[PDB]
Amino acid sequence: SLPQSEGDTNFGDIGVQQDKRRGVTQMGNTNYITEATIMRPAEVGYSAPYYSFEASTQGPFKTPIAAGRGGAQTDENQAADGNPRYAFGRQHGQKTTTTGETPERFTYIAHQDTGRYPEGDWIQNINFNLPVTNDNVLLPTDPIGGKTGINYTNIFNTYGPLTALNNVPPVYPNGQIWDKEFDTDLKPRLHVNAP
Amino acid sequence: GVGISTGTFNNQTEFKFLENGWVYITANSSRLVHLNMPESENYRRVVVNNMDKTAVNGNMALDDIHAEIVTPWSLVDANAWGVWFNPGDWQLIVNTMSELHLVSFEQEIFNVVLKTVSESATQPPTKVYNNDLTASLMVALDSNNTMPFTPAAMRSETLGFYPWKPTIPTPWRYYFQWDRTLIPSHTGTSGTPTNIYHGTDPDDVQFYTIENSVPVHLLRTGDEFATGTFFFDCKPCRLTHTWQTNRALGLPPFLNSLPQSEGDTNFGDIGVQQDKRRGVTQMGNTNYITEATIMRPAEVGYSAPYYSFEASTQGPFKTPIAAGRGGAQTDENQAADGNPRYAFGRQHGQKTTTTGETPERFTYIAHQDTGRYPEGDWIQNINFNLPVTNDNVLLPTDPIGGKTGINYTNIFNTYGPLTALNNVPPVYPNGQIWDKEFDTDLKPRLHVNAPFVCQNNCPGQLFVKVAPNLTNQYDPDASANMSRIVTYSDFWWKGKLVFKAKLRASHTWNPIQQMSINVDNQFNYVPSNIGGMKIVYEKSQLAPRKLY
Amino acid sequence: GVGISTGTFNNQTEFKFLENGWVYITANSSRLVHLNMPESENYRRVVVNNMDKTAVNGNMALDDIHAEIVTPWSLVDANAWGVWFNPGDWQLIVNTMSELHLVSFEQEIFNVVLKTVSESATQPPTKVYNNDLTASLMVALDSNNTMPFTPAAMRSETLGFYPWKPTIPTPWRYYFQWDRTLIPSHTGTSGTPTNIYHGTDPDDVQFYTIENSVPVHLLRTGDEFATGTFFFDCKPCRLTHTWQTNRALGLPPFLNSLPQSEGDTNFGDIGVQQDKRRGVTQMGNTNYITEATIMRPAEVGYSAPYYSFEASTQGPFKTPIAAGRGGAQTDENQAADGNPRYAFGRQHGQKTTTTGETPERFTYIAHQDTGRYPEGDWIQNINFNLPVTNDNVLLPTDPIGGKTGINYTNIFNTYGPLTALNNVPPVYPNGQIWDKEFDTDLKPRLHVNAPFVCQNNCPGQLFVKVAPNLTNQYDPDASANMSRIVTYSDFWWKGKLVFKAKLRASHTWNPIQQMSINVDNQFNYVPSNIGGMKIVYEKSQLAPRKLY
Amino acid sequence: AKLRASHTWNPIQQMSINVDNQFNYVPSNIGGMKIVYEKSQLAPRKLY
Amino acid sequence: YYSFEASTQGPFKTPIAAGRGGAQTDENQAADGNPRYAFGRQHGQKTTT
Amino acid sequence: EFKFLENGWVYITANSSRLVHLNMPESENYRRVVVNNMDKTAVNGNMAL
Ligand SMILES: [Ca+2]
Ligand SMILES: [Ca+2]
Ligand SMILES: [Ca+2]
Repeated sequence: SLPQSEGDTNFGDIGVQQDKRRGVTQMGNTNYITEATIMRPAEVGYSAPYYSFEASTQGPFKTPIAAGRGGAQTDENQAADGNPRYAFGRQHGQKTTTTGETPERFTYIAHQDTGRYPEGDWIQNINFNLPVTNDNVLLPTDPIGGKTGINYTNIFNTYGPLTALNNVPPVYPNGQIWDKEFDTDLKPRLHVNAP
Repeated sequence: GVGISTGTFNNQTEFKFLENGWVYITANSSRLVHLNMPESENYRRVVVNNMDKTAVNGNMALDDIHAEIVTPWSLVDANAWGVWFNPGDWQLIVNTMSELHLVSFEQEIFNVVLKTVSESATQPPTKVYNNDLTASLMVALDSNNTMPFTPAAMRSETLGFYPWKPTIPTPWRYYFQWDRTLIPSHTGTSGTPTNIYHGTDPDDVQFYTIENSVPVHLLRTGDEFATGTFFFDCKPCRLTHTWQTNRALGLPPFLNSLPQSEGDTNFGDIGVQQDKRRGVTQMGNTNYITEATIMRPAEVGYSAPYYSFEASTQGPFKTPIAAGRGGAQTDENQAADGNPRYAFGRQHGQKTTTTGETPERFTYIAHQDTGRYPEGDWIQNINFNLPVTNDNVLLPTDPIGGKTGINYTNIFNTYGPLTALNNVPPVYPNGQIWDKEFDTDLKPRLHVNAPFVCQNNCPGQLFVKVAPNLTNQYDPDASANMSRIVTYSDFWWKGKLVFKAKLRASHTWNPIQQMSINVDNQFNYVPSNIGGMKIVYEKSQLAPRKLY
Repeated sequence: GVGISTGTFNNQTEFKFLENGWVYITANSSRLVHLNMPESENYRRVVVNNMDKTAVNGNMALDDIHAEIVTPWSLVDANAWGVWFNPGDWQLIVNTMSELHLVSFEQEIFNVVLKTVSESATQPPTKVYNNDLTASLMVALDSNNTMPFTPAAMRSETLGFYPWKPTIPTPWRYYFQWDRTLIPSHTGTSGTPTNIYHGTDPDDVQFYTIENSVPVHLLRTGDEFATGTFFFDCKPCRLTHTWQTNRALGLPPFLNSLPQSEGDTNFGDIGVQQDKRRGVTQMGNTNYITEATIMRPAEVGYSAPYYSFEASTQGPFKTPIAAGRGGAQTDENQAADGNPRYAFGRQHGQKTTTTGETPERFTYIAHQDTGRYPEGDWIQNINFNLPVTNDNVLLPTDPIGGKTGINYTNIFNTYGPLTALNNVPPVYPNGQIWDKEFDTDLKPRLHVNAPFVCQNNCPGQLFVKVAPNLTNQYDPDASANMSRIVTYSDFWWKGKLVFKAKLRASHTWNPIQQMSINVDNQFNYVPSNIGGMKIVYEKSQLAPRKLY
Repeated sequence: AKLRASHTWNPIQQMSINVDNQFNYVPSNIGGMKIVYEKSQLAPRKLY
Repeated sequence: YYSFEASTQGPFKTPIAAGRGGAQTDENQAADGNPRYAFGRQHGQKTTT
Repeated sequence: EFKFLENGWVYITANSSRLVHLNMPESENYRRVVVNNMDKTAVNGNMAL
């Protein structure tokens, strides 16, 4: 069913009951073929725990994120995607005739959409059965560990054998250009500081 | 050239046995395709918005909104196993070969025909079909792959599966960028969540046209189009399955006590206190060497969150799983392993003499044991100390987030540097055969939709369309869409797909599993008294192989 | 040959990067053209006389009378930017290249088709279109340019601008000598001025016929017509703009006093009495060296009379202006600079789904500053003596001839041996590309309608027409026009236009202007949900360059 | 590096000076400079 | 850590590939998965035991 | 400098030169120094600092 009147408010329509469609799905116990349900080759981007500090022999440190920008800019969650922030001054970009020791800074937001919008996630019981019942859904709104400010998305990780992502983009003019590689037996697939 | 054929119909499968147990398999397939003129000659930018469904709290998963560009072209897709092999060939391959290689592909179009419909509006009124020997069929072959890749198998819109039944192509259309936000909720949820379609981001707009990017060929009745041969560059696909799980790797414990009476109820016995055994373990604070505790080289398979939907710039989507079948079939958890389900009909497997729009379907369960049985998992405090106390165990029975229906296994992930898994197995006949690879800097280790992923370039798509057949009165300056003579085309399609396989040999004293006809399935491979056919799905990797 | 194609549809734009930053741009464009038989098979000598409009004193400018010869032939014209490039290509050229060269051109006609209309006058009554495999399309290519040059872009009757929308040619007709007199007047004017059409002068009569001066080709369905390649001989066109006016040429005055506080409101100061400075001036009777007084090498741009109509043998006509845009856009005086205005529709840019006969239009404003701002001019007595006294200044505010609405700037002209100006810039997509040169002894230094003027010969025009399809009864001796079978033709047109351009490099610390899509224009480059298209005009010379 | 070519009917995103940013690429009357950050990957490409 | 997963033939421990992050006195050998070796007489244990 | 070669391949050469100013070291020896801002982290909830 196609639109007969100009205007992006005049929508088209698939025109076939969701449970009577044809196609492939990775949900063996239902007949619903939805745009959120139908099968896709693999997965673009991944979910990582945010504002996570891990510890080892010399103290705590933040857990790095390699992510694009999945989410309409106005909305985002720069923590979830790990956007870099740069502080500098006088000799590297800040207005030359400025005074005082307060640096200049900016948070770089990439164009590539390989990020995530946590508030959009959710997990549900395999019986499916919609509309889902409160007891069969874990929302980025339900508390974890009793804490009112902690999600599951907060410690969630969806990296796996089907994960596809892109390298980091150049950042003019404060970005580093090249970088030495770690001398470990197994190397990282990328670095977050230089392309 | 109106009066002579330009081709030969061929639907034979040839097996060429070479030296060293290597087989050359040539799959010829040809079909009669029927094509109607486009409803419109323009490209349309259309948005779908079923907010009525998702406006009901707890229906997030039924989200269908997206934007697409509707083109006046049709896609001729033959990427599905059923197009090339019949159940007879599949049995020969699956029971005999041990691995399969995808070599080359090529298609051709011949004996084109264009008729015109004359509406003898009178008496009944009648219709008349006449040949239009000057009309043209338009053919475009996107060899550089400029256009977006849209594999019809995904929506079961591939070429039919019967050499003697005419078929058709599918209208071509592709995705167009849009920005969408949908906040999750459940039945109890109060108020209205947030369900917004923001629109389109300028930096992501890509409007593609076949006219501007591909050379179009005009074929008349005496014309014919051929493609050269295309050689694939993919990894071989194995037709064998592994059965060992972490529990069956290595040297079993020596039994100091053996059974003296036949009967699988008369057990043997290791005969050594669990805390006085020798061997290696990765649990530094205990002396228990158990079959669940002893060390294994690495890990077969992994745990992933199930019925997990993640969100990004254009709405939510399910988190894919690449898993075998760990768990006695009767028990399983197809959600946990992500078994695929296929819905299709009449032209691709569903009983031909059926009626109604309800499709046919099945959930494919693999033979390889690389899956998980969640209800079997559990986590415990490092002090160990058995029997474990309720406060030192997290069971797939204890609730998370207060929710009574959510586990930890539900959001659990055990993928890491020690993870070993296998690729996806073929799925006859509804499966897709090959797939293009993502153009990202870091690629996936596999795809869940097809066994063969083109490392180089995949074969470009073939688009076909009926050129406009105008009447005496046409006016370029006319908002209201013009008039054309009703025209349609019929042409024969022919393709050749070549694989290369390797013959198997016996290695165990016992027989192996094999596909076979029998009293029960017998009638799923023959026509009915009315001529009704159907193509039941089969499995590809019967036949074990060691893992370690 | 009725059953096979004679061509390939191609509408790809190819960019071939050669050594030294030189690009080879090949523009392929092809279209489906629809053609109807002529209303008449004879040449008509027709006169147009709208004396009813000009009979009203003060309407001189609405004069439409002329004489033309109406021919039974049609003109296939493709001389307009929109025919060859889409907005995507134009952005690449305009943002990257620094100059453009016109190299060669060639066309072809293939897959000709001739149908016949059968009037099934009954019931509805119905119509029937049948192929007439023996009918012929007539093709004439005026290679020696015997015929008058009539560029269809002038009246927006060029080939359409969309690869997927069928198009049409325009009926051909040309001017025929006539003598006309029209005396100017205004509303107050008493009596009737003098509005006469004297007729035709014998020494200027030129009746042209295609049959007598060009070889005509007869094409049937299996036929095809091709042109050789034609190589242009024109000057290169620059894709850059100058911004310096006489006021920004040379060494600025040294400032003895500089600003000590940031802010463009904190000015610097030359610091030297205006009558005690050093430098050169062209005002022998004063010692004032001002920025408006100091000498400059020559003069950029010139002043011309505006809304000036001159008259000769066949009536009045506007006086052309070749000028840039001198004057902050908000202020301007588009009359003074002669900005062009373009009206067109549906087939050449106006929204495709629009209705009604009102065209779409725009006034092109160039980037180059070679224009004038009249209100800024003034003339003064040589004694100088400031502040100038009212009796020694003529302002664009003092009336001339007693008229309160007429200036001196209005009839002013400052063109001379020191005048420097630039050629006209491309205008996408409605602009004409090339133009034939006047065959006078002394040529113009430029044309205001196209950037490329053929110095040698331009490519001759291509005329097409449906040969007469007679019925059983035809009588040569019949005043009343005979009878023909209703016949029409449809054929594919294909052309290739090759340019040669040069890639730009950065030279200033700051970024330059560039064409870009954005939230606001985004939807002017994509189809609507109904399939409506439109092609918005763009500018060609963004990117400055020094003048001196 | 490798030069790009057009492939879609519509224009693509491009960096450009304008009334608003104009003065971030020029000195002040006092000679003050600054270097504002820019983005590098404007211009889409298909993923699949 | 101290995670047992299950499949077709019963539960099994989830392996860890890790060094020793943490001042030895403190550690969490479970978290890093340090291996433990038990043997005797013929492979290291005091021969006269 | 931008050098356009055949096949749309560009050779970009970036020359950069600067005047560098250098003062003598405060000390001619190597020092092994420890930084300890326990005053900040001694406040519960400031781990990240
Ligand atoms: Ca984006
Ligand atoms: Ca098994
Ligand atoms: Ca300017």
